[PDB]
Amino acid sequence: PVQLNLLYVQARDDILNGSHPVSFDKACEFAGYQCQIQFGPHNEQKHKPGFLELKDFLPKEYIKQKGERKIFMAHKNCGNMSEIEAKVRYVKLARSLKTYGVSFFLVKEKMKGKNKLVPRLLGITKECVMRVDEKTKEVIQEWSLTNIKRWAASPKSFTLDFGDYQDGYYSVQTTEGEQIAQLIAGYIDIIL
Amino acid sequence: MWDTANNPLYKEA
Repeated sequence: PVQLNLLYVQARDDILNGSHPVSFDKACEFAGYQCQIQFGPHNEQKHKPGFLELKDFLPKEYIKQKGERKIFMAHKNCGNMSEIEAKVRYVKLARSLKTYGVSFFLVKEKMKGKNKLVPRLLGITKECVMRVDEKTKEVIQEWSLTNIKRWAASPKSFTLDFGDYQDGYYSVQTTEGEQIAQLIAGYIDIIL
Repeated sequence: MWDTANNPLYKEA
């Protein structure tokens, strides 16, 4: 019990505070299990819109949306599923998503033909660097940490040079340039 | 402003 719960709490919080970017629909799937866990099977009597504080069931970037109807619907989808069997599922849904176990940063990429930068999620692990869609969350690109030649940072930018001719560099708008530079560095020197 | 990985793919090894 105690071990299963450490992981559940870990996965949960990393989602509620937005450390693990997930797409709406899933946040509500999670919330669904979160209700099964904290309340027990659904009760179409008590469990109706307004019966929940959505600030402690979802990523700040969805509390607004008001998908309280989505959560109870997913809640309902758990029948009489145990508090434990739900914790499990939630932890398997948390791992099945690529964004799982990555350390993102919000970056602003300049896309050709449009002066208007398009917010993006930058992901980094001890093995790769991925490009993740701000809203949808679906990765768009992926690079091996071992193909990183050098990086650079400034109080308002970050750039990664793989040494890939055609593509060139990957520069972005960021205030976290010195932290994203620190991470990678730590990782790289662990991986020869 | 560069910080290289001194990665064997590039650095002369």
